[PDB]
Amino acid sequence: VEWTQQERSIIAGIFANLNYEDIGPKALARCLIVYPWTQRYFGAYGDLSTPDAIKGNAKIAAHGVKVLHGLDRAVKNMDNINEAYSELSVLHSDKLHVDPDNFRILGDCLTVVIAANLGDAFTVETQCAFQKFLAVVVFALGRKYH
Amino acid sequence: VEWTQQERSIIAGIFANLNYEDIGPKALARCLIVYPWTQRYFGAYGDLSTPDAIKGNAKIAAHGVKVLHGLDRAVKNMDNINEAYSELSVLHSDKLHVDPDNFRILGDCLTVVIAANLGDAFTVETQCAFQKFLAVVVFALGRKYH
Amino acid sequence: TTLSDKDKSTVKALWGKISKSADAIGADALGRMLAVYPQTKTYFSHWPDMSPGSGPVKAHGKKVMGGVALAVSKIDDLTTGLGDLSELHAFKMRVDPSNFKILSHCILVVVAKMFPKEFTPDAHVSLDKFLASVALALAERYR
Amino acid sequence: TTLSDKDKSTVKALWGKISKSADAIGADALGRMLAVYPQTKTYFSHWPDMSPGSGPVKAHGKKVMGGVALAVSKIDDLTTGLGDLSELHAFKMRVDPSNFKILSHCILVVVAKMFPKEFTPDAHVSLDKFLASVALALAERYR
Ligand code: HEM
Ligand code: HEM
Ligand code: HEM
Ligand code: HEM
Repeated sequence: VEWTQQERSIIAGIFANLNYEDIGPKALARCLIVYPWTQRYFGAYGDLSTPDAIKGNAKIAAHGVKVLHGLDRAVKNMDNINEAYSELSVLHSDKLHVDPDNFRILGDCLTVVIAANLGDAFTVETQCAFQKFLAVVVFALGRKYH
Repeated sequence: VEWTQQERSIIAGIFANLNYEDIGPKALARCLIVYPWTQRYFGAYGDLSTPDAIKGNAKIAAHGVKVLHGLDRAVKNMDNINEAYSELSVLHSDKLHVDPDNFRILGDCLTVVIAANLGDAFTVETQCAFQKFLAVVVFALGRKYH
Repeated sequence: TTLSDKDKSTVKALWGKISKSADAIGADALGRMLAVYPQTKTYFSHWPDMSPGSGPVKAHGKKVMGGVALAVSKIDDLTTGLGDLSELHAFKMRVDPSNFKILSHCILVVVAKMFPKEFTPDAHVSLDKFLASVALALAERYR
Repeated sequence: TTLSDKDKSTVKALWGKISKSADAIGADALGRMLAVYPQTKTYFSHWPDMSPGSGPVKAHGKKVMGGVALAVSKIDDLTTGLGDLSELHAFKMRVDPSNFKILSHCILVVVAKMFPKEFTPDAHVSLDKFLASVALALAERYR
C-alpha cells in the first residue's frame, strides 16, 4: 500500500521484460500440476489427464497468458489496486466461484517460474518487492467475496 | 475497513459485558495448552509444565487480563484500529520478538472461550462480527514487523 | 501429527458425549463456516440456499458429521479409514485442502458453544490434533 | 501426506543433482525467508546480523540443509528420522510450525532459481510433498 521508488522500479522492470507467452502458460500449468484441485475450474478446457497433457494444453496456455496480463492493471495503477480489481473480484466470486485461496497458490507458482527465468537476477530485493505486489493483488482479488 | 452500525453494536456489546478476569485467563491458558510453542515467551512466569500448572498460574492469569484489555482500544477506536496498535505492534516486534502468527492463534482461542461463555447468544451474526474484528486487530498488530 | 493414547481416548470420550447432537453440531458448524468465511461458499453454489438453518445446510451438516463419526471409528488408522472420502474430495469436489482447517475451527467453536463444561483445554488439544489428522487423511489422495 | 515411491525416487534424484550446492541453497533460502517474511526474524534476534549473505545466515543455512540432507536419507521414515530435530524445535526453540511452510517455499524458490532445468513441475510436486512431510515430522513432538 505504501510503495517505495525502488519497489515501483523493480515491479515495472519485471513486467517491462516479461515474455507473457512463456511465463503465463508455465505458471498456470505448474499450478494445475502441483495443486491439482485447481483443475476444478477447467472442465471445458479439454484433456488434463496427465502432467504431460496439461503442459501441452493450448487452451490452458492461452488462459495462462490472459491471467498474467490480468496483473497489468496493477502495475499501471499501483496506488489503486483494490479499485482496479473490484470487478475482477466479483467475477471470480459470483460468476466463476473460484476459491480465493487459489490466487495465493498461483502467486507462489508464478514466483517459482519467474525465479527460474531470472536466475541470479531474482535478487532478494526483487523477491521482496514481487511478494509484496502479489500479496496486494491477491488481497484485492479476494475483496468482493461475500 | 468499513463497519455497519450492527457490527459496531455487537462488538461494543461483547466487550461492555465481558468479565475480563474470567475470559482473559481462560483464553491465554487455553492458548498455552493447545499451542505450546507460545510458552516460549513466558519463561519468567513460573511453572508451565502441565495443563494444571498453567491453569493455576497467577501470573499467566494476570497477563490474560492485560492482553484482553489490550483489545479495548480497538473497541473505542473502531475506525482507527491500525493507528491504535502501532505502538503495541512495535513492542511485540522489536522488544518482545513475538511471532505474530501467535496473535491469530490467540484470537481463535479467544473465540472458543467467548462461544463457551455466551452459548445461544453467540449467534452466527455475532461470530461474523467478532471474526472480522479479530482479523483487523491481528492485522494491525502485525503491521510494524520488519 | 500422530495421536497419543491419551488423544485417542480423549476424542472417543468426547465423541460419546456429543454424538447424540452430531447432526445439530454439523448444521451449525457448516452454517457458520459459510457465513463467517464466505470464501468457502464457492464449493456450494449449486445449493438453492446456504443460509444458517437452511435445508441444504442441515442435510450437509449431517453428512459431514457422519464422516467425523467414521473417523472416530477408524481413529487407529485414519489414512486407510478415510481413503474413500479422500478420493471424493480429491477428484470429485476438488476442495482446496486449506478449507479443511476452516471447518475444523468452526466445529471446535460449535462444540465449545454447545458443550462448554466438557470442552476443557485438555479436550481441545486432543480434538484439535484429531481434526488435523482428519484433514491430513482427507488430503491423502490429492497428489 | 504419504510420499509415493515416485515421490521418493524423484526427491532422491533431485538431491543427487543439487547436494553439491546445498550450503548455498541453505544460505540463500534462509536469507530470503528473513527478508521476504520478516515475521520469521523473531526467532533469530540473538544473531548479530540477519542480512542476506551474512555470517550467521550462511552458517545456519548449512545446518538447515544438513537437516534436509538427513531427511532425504531417512525419507522412508521421516517421523523417526527427524525425531531429534522435532524435539529441538518443539522444546528448545519452540518455533510456531506455521513457519516451516514459509521456509519450504523459500527453498523451492531457490532451487528453481539455481536449477531451473531440473526443477520441472514433476520435481516441484514431489519436493513440495517432501518438504510438507519434513514439516510434519518436525511438528511431531510439539503436542
Ligand atoms: C491470482 C491471479 C489471477 C488473475 C490476475 C486472474 C485474472 C483473470 C482475468 C483477467 C480473467 C478474464 C476475465 C474476462 O475475460 O472477463 C480471468 C478469468 C478466469 N479465471 Fe482468473 N485470475 C487469477 C487467478 C485465477 C485462478 C487461480 C484460477 C483457478 C485456479 C482462475 C480461474 C479463472 C477462470 C475459470 C476464468 C474464466 C475463463 C473462461 O472465460 O472460461 N483465475 N481471470
Ligand atoms: C490480541 C492479541 C494481543 C494483544 C491485544 C496484546 C496486548 C498486549 C499488551 C497490552 C501488553 C502490555 C504492553 C505494555 O505493558 O505496555 C502485552 C505484553 C506482552 N505480550 Fe501481548 N498481546 C496480544 C497477543 C500476545 C501473544 C499471542 C503473546 C505470546 C504468545 C503475547 C506475549 C506478550 C508478552 C510476553 C508481553 C510482555 C509481558 C511481560 O512484560 O512480562 N501477546 N501484550
Ligand atoms: C471434517 C472435514 C470434512 C469431512 C469429514 C467431510 C465429509 C464429507 C462427506 C461425508 C461428504 C458426502 C460424500 C458423498 O455423499 O459422496 C462430503 C461432501 C462434500 N464436501 Fe466434504 N467434508 C469435510 C470438509 C469439507 C470442506 C471444508 C468443504 C468445502 C469448503 C467440503 C466440501 C464438500 C462438498 C462441496 C461436498 C458435496 C456436497 C454436495 O454437493 O451436496 N467438505 N463431505
Ligand atoms: C523446515 C525445515 C527446517 C529444518 C530442516 C531445520 C533444521 C535445523 C537444524 C539442523 C538446526 C540446528 C540444530 C542444532 O543446533 O543441532 C536448527 C536450529 C534452529 N532452527 Fe530450524 N530448521 C527448519 C526450519 C526452521 C524454521 C522455519 C525456523 C524459524 C522460522 C527455524 C528456527 C530455528 C532456530 C531459531 C534454530 C537455532 C539457531 C540458533 O539458535 O542459532 N527452523 N534447525
